[PDB]
Amino acid sequence: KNSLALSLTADQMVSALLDAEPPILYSEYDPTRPFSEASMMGLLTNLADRELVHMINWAKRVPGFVDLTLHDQVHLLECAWLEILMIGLVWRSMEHPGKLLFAPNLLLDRNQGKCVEGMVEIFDMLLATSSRFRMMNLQGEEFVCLKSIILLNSGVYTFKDHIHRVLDKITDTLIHLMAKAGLTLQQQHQRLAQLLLILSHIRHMSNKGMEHLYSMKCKNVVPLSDLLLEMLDAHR
Amino acid sequence: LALSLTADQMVSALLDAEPPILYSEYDPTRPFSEASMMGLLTNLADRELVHMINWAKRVPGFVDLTLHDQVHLLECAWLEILMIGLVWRSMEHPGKLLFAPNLLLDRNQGKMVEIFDMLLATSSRFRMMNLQGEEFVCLKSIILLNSGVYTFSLEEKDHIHRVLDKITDTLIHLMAKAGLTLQQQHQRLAQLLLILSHIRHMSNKGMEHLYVPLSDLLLEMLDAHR
Amino acid sequence: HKILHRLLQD
Amino acid sequence: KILHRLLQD
Ligand SMILES: CCN(c1ccc(Cl)cc1)S(=O)(=O)[C@@H]1C[C@@H]2O[C@H]1C(c1ccc(O)cc1)=C2c1ccc(O)cc1
Ligand SMILES: CCN(c1ccc(Cl)cc1)S(=O)(=O)[C@H]1C[C@H]2O[C@@H]1C(c1ccc(O)cc1)=C2c1ccc(O)cc1
Repeated sequence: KNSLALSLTADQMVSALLDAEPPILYSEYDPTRPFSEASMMGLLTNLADRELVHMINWAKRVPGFVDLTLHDQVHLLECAWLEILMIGLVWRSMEHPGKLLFAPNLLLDRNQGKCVEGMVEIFDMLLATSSRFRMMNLQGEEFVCLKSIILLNSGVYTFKDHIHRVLDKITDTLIHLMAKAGLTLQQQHQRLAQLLLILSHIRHMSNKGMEHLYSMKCKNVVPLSDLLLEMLDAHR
Repeated sequence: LALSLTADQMVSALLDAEPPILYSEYDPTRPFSEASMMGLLTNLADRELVHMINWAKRVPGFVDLTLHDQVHLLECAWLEILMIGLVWRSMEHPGKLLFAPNLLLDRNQGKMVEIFDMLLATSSRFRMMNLQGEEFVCLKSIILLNSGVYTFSLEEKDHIHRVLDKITDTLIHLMAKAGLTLQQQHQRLAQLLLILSHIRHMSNKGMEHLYVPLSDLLLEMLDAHR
Repeated sequence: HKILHRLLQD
Repeated sequence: KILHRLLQD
């Protein structure tokens, strides 16, 4: 059973991924800047729930993902969802130094982070990632390659060849983008490595964020949706 | 200093810096409880950390950093580094973890088994890719320099990033020397670096599992993550 | 029966 | 910190 994904050109892969992009969603329109754990996480849980539905339908459009069994699809999304939410957050925060653009109408500064126990540490990590992407002049085409790598890679060792072939195709596509941008051969492999090492950082943030979400669950602070609870429970 | 080495010189430097493989106190004629087995592994890890600290000083670029930054990088990376070492020496032991030459365990020994399965999976991945010793020492140095770099002045970080670029160059050099096409080189580079995301995951899940007797040094390494 | 299983279906 | 010290040796 040969997969269509492996037959795409680099340009077709990029086009597919750009076309699959979810929209940027809004938070609620109440002006009140959240400063409490309850108001903050109320907004974030609502936003994330809505983003998850778009994420699931985005994943179906990532070339190669459809070729997996439903069980494998479930596992990869369970593993990767918070990483994917986070890399999206860091991407849309790039042009807002020192701030996190959770939504166009929900821009937080780290001051609001300090008013939630456990949050500033992750806040700073996310800010550092955004700044790093900004200084690297990360392009949209590169971003969607990275997000797809997170989807396919983060659960692949907790299960095979098909996923690795698709990952290889995305590596090819990244290098293609860098060559198209005029990078020298040395610059291409150096940039590839820089980007993939940031993914270790994104994994780290997701790990710590997930622990905080579990603390959230146990404290019964904010009402959590059943979808979120099931996605979170996959990491217990 | 680190920025002047050729790729071959970098590989030689890292190979010569390798820590020794230490023995455990395991005794097959002695019964072990979950507590005493953890004790064995604690004792082993604690002794390894001493060798790891001296190894770190020989990783090109590391001594150029301030003491406070050296401490931070080792606090961040030590469990990842123990783990990648474990996975490396377990490669040729399918289904088992070679904690020491005299301590080879498979998964039905545990009580943890979640982490063990992940370590086994990583070892299998290395084996399938036929990971080379020269590649392994490059990866281990990347962990040391990379894992703590985004949680630390800005100059110190730029220098680390320059050394990390050289290690990337060195990896590509090795793969080209092994006859890989340029496309194969870039693919293999990516395969190797993505495994680092899983090693980070394993380290964090291990800490989470720990929230086990602990040495004075381990205790301090741990609080750094809590 | 996971919600995600339902949502991943057409 | 012990790590601090062992690094100085
Ligand atoms: C509780 C579970 N883990 C863990 C244990 C202790 C600490 Cl401090 C942190 C984690 S683990 O992650 O499974 C952790 C991975 C592996 O198996 C546990 C352990 C270890 C390490 C230190 C120690 O004092 C006791 C055991 C391991 C280990 C030990 C030596 C190595 O060269 C490599 C790995
Ligand atoms: C600094 C942000 N982070 C954070 C860490 C610790 C605490 Cl205590 C609070 C927040 S986070 O981990 O990134 C991350 C956890 C929490 O905030 C961020 C976040 C989030 C991230 C991206 C996104 O597009 C939407 C939401 C959260 C969220 C909340 C509720 C949900 O149901 C789902 C997700």
